[PDB]
Amino acid sequence: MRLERVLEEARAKGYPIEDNGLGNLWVVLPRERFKEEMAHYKAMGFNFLADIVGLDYLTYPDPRPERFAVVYELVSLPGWKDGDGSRFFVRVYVPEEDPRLPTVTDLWGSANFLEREVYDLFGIVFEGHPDLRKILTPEDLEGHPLRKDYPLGETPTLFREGRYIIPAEFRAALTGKDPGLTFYKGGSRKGYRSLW
Amino acid sequence: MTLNVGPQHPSTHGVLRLMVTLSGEEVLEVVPHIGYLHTGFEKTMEHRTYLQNITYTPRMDYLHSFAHDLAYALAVEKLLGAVVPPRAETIRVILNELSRLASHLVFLGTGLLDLGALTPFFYAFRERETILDLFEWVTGQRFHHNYIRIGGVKEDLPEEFVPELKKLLEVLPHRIDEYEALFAESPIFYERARGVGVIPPEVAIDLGLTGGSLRASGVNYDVRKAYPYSGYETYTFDVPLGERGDVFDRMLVRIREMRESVKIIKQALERLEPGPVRDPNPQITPPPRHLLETSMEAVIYHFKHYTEGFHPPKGEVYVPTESARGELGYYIVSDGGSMPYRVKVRAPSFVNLQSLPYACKGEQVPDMVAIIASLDPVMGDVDR
Amino acid sequence: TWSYPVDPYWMVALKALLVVVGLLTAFAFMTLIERRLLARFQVRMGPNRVGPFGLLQPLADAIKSIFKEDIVVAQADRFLFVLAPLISVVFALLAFGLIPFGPPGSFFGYQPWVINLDLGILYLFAVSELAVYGIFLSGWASGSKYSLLGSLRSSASLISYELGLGLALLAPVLLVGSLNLNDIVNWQKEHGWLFLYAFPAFLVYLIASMAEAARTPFDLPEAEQELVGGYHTEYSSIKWALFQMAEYIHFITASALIPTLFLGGWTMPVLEVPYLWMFLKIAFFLFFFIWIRATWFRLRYDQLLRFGWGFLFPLALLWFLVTALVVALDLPRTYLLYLSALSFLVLLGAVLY
Amino acid sequence: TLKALAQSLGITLKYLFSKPVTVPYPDAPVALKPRFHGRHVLTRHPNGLEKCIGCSLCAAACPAYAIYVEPAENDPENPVSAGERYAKVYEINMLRCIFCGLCEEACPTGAIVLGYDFEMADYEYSDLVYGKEDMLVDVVGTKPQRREAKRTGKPVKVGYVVPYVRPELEGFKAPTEGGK
Amino acid sequence: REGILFTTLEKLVAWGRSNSLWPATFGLACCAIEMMASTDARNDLARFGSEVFRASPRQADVMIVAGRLSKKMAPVMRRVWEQMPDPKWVISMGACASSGGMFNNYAIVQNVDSVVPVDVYVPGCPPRPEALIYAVMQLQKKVRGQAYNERGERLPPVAAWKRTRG
Amino acid sequence: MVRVGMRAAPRVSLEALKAALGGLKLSEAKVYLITDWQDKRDQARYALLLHTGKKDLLVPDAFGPAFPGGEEALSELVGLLLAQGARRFYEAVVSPGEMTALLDLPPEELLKRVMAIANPTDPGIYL
Ligand code: SF4
Ligand code: SF4
Ligand code: SF4
Repeated sequence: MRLERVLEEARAKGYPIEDNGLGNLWVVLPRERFKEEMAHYKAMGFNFLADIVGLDYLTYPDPRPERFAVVYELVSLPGWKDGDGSRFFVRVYVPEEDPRLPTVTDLWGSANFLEREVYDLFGIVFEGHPDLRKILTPEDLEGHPLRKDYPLGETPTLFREGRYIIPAEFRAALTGKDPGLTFYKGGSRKGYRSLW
Repeated sequence: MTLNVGPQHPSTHGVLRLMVTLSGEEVLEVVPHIGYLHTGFEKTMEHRTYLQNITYTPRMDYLHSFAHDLAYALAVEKLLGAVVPPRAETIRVILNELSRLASHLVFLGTGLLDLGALTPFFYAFRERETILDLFEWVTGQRFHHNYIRIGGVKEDLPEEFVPELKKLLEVLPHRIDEYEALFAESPIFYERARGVGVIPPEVAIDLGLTGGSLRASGVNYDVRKAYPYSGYETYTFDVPLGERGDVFDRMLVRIREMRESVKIIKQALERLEPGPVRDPNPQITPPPRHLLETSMEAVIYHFKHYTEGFHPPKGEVYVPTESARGELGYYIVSDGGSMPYRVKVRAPSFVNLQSLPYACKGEQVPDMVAIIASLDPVMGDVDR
Repeated sequence: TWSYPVDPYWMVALKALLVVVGLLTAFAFMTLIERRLLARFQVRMGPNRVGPFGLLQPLADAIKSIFKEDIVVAQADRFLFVLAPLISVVFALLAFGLIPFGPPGSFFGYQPWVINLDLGILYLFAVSELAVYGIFLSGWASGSKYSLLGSLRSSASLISYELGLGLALLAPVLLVGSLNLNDIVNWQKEHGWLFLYAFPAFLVYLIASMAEAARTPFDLPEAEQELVGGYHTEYSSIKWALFQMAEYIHFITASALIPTLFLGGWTMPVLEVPYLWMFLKIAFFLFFFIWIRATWFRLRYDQLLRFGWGFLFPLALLWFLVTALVVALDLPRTYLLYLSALSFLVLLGAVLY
Repeated sequence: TLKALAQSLGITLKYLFSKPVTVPYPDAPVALKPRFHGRHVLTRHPNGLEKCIGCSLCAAACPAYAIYVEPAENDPENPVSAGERYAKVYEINMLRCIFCGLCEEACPTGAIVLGYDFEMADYEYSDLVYGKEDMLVDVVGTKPQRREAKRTGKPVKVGYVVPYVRPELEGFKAPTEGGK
Repeated sequence: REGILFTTLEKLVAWGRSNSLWPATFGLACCAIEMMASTDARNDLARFGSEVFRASPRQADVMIVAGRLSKKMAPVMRRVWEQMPDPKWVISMGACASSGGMFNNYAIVQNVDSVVPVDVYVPGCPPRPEALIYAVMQLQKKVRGQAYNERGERLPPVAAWKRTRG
Repeated sequence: MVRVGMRAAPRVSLEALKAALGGLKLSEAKVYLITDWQDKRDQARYALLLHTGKKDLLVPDAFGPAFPGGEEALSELVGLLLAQGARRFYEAVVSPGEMTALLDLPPEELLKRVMAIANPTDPGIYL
C-alpha cells in the first residue's frame, strides 16, 4: 500500500517513474531532494535497506545522464509490527567528477559496509560516513575495480610450445557496443525478447 | 587489549581477520576485516557469456549453490522471457532444498566443532556425503554443479536417482531428530548459548540481518513465503521461528528448517510427472543433439548458441530468493550483448556481517568463535 | 614404609629407567588407541595403515619428531625456552612409581613400586603443582602474549582444581590413617573399596582430574579455535613432543590414581593378581575418559571456575568434616558406607527429572 | 537436562559398536556414477576414424579458454577424421580446466567427452597440459599413473569402479559394477 | 640433521616423514570444503599418518593451499610458510591455486608457486577427496625419492629446500 | 617515468640501473618484473617497472637466464632491490607481443595495466 503512496508522492513533484513489465519499479530522485526524500522514505515505514548498487555506464551503448548511478533498495518486512511488503529501488545519478552522496548510515546502519564497498569498487565517496575505508581490494591497490575504465587484467593461458591465448581477442561473445565479425548485427543479436 | 585475531588463526574458519578490542574476559568490540577472498565475480561476469556465467554463479556461496543457480537463471529468464516447464520447476525446488540440507549440515557441524565437541561433526557430515552422491548421479559433480539452464534443467534424471532419494528421505527424519535430541535438551550447551548472541530485531533490521538469524529474533519474514518465485507458493510450508534471538534458538530453528526442507522434498516428489526438461526456444535452447546431422538450421543454431550465445534486451532486472543465509538476488544490467553489462550481487552474508560487533558486544572472549560460527558466514559470499 | 623393605640403589635406578621407558611406549600406544577409539566413536575407522593395528605409526611419528628443526624463536627467553619442557616432563614422569602394582616382592623378587614414601599424597601434590609451573612458565617465555593469556587461563584453572584435590584426598586419610599408598590399598583389602565409604569425595577427585587438561573444560586452551593456549605454539621438533608427552603422562597418571585411591587398587577379592587388574582398571577409566573426550562439550573457563570453586571444593570439605567427626568418634565404620550409598542415590535420582 | 549427557554417551556407544560405514581408498574402488565429470577422452567411430574434426567448438565453450585446437587438412589416402578437417594439436590445461562438461556439450562430432579418471595430480605445471595422445580412449591411465607403470613395470590400476559407461563414452573401457 | 648422511638413516627418515605427513590446511575457498570432506566417515586422510591436525604452523610439515589465493592474503599465508619448521612441504590444491583457473583476472594469484614453493599440483574443481589423497600419496613417494617427471628427472625430496628466501 | 637500459644487454641494463637508482629508498616502492610463461624460468626474459609513487623507472627486456650473464644480473638486481629495503615484489605474465608494445604505450596505461595484472612474487625465485 505504501508503494502506491510513494508513487503518488513522487509523481506530483515531477519525478520520473521507471517500470518494466516484470514487476520491478524505479523512482529516480534528484540529489537535492535525495536525502530528505529518503529520510521520509524511512519515515514512511521502510525498515529494511537491502542494497546499495553502484553502476558505471562508461561503455554503455546508449548515453545516460551521468556516468555513475547509485541505487538504494528499500523494503518493509511483512512479518514485523505492521508489515506491508512494499519493496522498490531509488536511483540517484552521480557525476564522474562529483562522486559525492550523503550516507544513510544515520538512517540505516545497513549502509555502513555497503557504501564502503561502492567506494572500493567505484570512485564514489559517501559523505558523512563513520568510516569510508577500503573494504575488499588490497590496501596497496590503486584505483576502483568495478568501473569500466579499470582493466580486468587477464593473464594468458599456457600450453606446450609457445602456444598461448589472450582471451580478450579470443571472445566470440559480443558486448553491446562490439560490432561483431560481420558488417552489422540486427534481429536477435541486436536485442531479443520472447512474447510469452 | 587490542588483540589481533589473525586470518585463519586461531582456527577462525572462513578466512577473516578480527581486531578484538578486549579488556579482561569480556569483549569490548570486534572490528572485522575482510577482503582476503576477493576474486571478482562481479567484474569477471561482465566478460563472460550468459551461459558461461552459470559456471561462475555456484562458486560464490559454495555450500548453498543451487540458490545462486536459481537466482541467476530466474533473473535472466525474466529479462528475456523464457518459459519454464513445470517439471523443471519441481526439480529446481528439489535441488534447492537438497543443497540447503547440505549447507545447513555443514553450518551446524562447523559450529559445534569450533567450540564444543568434535564428534557431532562427522555424523551430520556423513549424511552430507550421502546427499552429495545424488548430485554425482545427475550432475556428475559433487558441487559447483552445472545442471540448471535458462529454460529449466540441463537434461532428464536417471532411473537410479529417485530410489536413492527415497532411501535418504526415509533415513533422514530419525537422523535430524537424533541431532535435535542431542542438542535441544542442552545439558551444557544451554549454559553456553541461551544467553549469548543478542538479536534485537530493531538493530538487526537497521543493519539488514536477513539470514535466518532474524527469525531467531521473532521476525516472520521468509522470501519463499513473502515473495513466492519458484512455486514455493504450491507447497505446504511451516516457517520455524525463535523466541529471543540467541545461538540456541538459531540452531534449533535451523534443525527444524532441515526437517521442513525434507518435507518439501517429499511433497514435490509426490507431485512429479514426466515431461520436457527445458525451454525449447531456439534463441534460448541449442537444437537437440540428434538433428545435428539432418538440419542446417540446427548446425548454425548449435554453433551460434555455444559460441556467441543469445543477446537479451537492454534493461535491468532483479529476483529475490531465500538461501541458507538470507535474501539473495542478482541485479543484472544487460546491454543487449552476449555478455552482461554488469551483475551486482546482493550478498546476504555481506549485510549479515555488519551485526557482529553488536552481537559479540559484551559477550565473553571464547564465545566470539561460537557467535561467529552461529551467524553462519560463508566468506565466499562476503568477500566475493 | 613400616613393613616394606628397601631395594638397593642400583635396583631403584633400574626400576626407574624401566618405568620411564615404559611410560614412553605406553603413551605412544595410548595415543594410537585414543585415535582409534575416537574414530570408532565417529563411525569413521582409524589407521588400519602402517601397522596393521597402527603399531608402527608412532615410530614414524617419533622419526618426524626429531629432525624437525627444533627452533629457538626470537623474542623468546634463551634459557626458559629450552628449560620449560624439561620441567614439565621431569615433574610429570615421577609420582607414578608409588602406585602399587602388586603385593611386596611381586616384581619377581624385589619391589612392585619404586619408592613408597611415608608421605605420598603430599609428594603427588607438590609434583602436580610443578606441572602447572612448567605450563605457565613456557607460556611466558614464548614471547607471545596471545599464548601467554592461554597459559594464564590454563594455570588459573589447573591451580583451582589442584587446590580442590587436597580436600578430595582428605577423606580417606581419616579412615586409613597413613599417607603411604600401600596402607590405603591394604585398607581397601580389609574393609573394601574405600569409594563405597567416600563416593562423593571420589567424585570431586574424578572431576578434578578433568580440569587437569584431561577434558571438558577444554578451554585449557589448545591454540585451536579459542584464545590460543600457552606452553606450545612456538616449539617445533622435540620440545613440543615433550609438552604433549608430559600432558599424556599426567592423564594416564590420573587414570591410574583414581582406582588406586578410592576403588580397588589391584587387591581384588577374586584371583588377587598383581598387575592385570590395575592395568584393566586403568583401561576402564581411560575408555570412559575418551568417551568424555569425544562426547562432551567445552566449559569456557568461567563456568569451569564457578563449578570448581563454588560447587566441588565446599562439598569436598563438607564431606571431610563429616568423615572427621565420624573417624575421631570412630562410632561405626558402617555410617560412612550408609551415608555414601544414600548420597549416591541422591546425586543419581536428580538426573532423570 | 542432566539426562542428556548420558544419552549422548549412549548414542556415541551405539555408533562405536557399529563399525562399517567408510571406504578404504585405494584398497576399495570408489563407486562413481556414470555421468561423473572426469578426465577427457576422444572417441572414435566404429570404422576407427577419429571423431574430432578440429572445429574448436570445445574451446569456445570453455569459460577459461583452456583448450587449444590447431586444425589441419586430412590426407585422403590415410585420413584421421571423417570430414576434410582434423585436429593436428589438441591440448587441455588441466590446471586451467575447471571440469564443467560444456565442451562435451558443444562437441558436434562427440569427440571430446569427459571421462572418470581423477588421479591426475602431478608435480610440474608443464606436465599438467594433457595432450591428444594423453587422452585418446585407447590410453589406459593418467599421466603419473602411466609413468609409474613404466618406471615400475606394473600395469595401471584405476582407483574407481562404475556401474557402466554411458553411451556417450562408446569404447571407453572401465570396471563395471562387478561384471569382472 | 636434515634426514641425510647415511644410506640407511635417510631411507628410514624418509619412511618416517612420508608416513608422518602432518597436513596443515590453509582453508581458502570451496577447495577447503572438499579437503574437510576428506576427513569424514567415507574417505579419511586419517590413516597414512595425517590424523592429527595442528592449526599452528610451527608444528606441521605439509602445507595444503586449498582454494583461491587472493593477493591480500598472499603475504600472510606467505609468512606462515616462513614461520614453519624447515622440513616442510607445500601442496597446491585445485585449479584456482595451481593456475589462474577460470578466474583469470586482477584479483587472484595465477599460480601459488609465486609466494610458496609448491611440491605437487592437483587439478580438479574441486579435486575429488580421493584425488587429494592421491596427491598426498604422490608427495609421500616424492619425499621417498620415488618421484620422476615426464622428462626423466628425479624430483628432490623437499621443495622449499632450493630457494634463497631473502 | 624514465627508461634506462637496453634490450637484450643484461649487463648494460644492470649497470645503468645501478647508476640511476642511487640513494633512492625503496621502503614503499613497487617492483614489477614482467615476464612471459609462468612455469619456464630457465629461458625467461624480464622487464622491470619500479613504481615509487613519486616517479617510475623502466628497464626493457634484458634480464633473466635467457641472455648470457642474465641470470646473475637478475640475481644481482633482486638482491639490490631487497638491500634498499623493498618488500613488495611483483611479477606480471604478459603475452610475448605485449612485452614489446607495453613499453611503448603511454606511461599511464602501461603502469595501470602492470599494477592490475601483477602477482605477488617471492624474490627467492630470482635469487
Ligand atoms: S570442462 Fe574444462 S575444458 Fe571443458 S569447458 Fe569446462 S573448464 Fe573448459
Ligand atoms: S572435440 Fe568436438 S567440438 Fe572439439 S574440435 Fe573436436 S569435433 Fe570440434
Ligand atoms: S579450483 Fe574450483 S573448487 Fe577450488 S577454490 Fe577454485 S572454484 Fe573453488
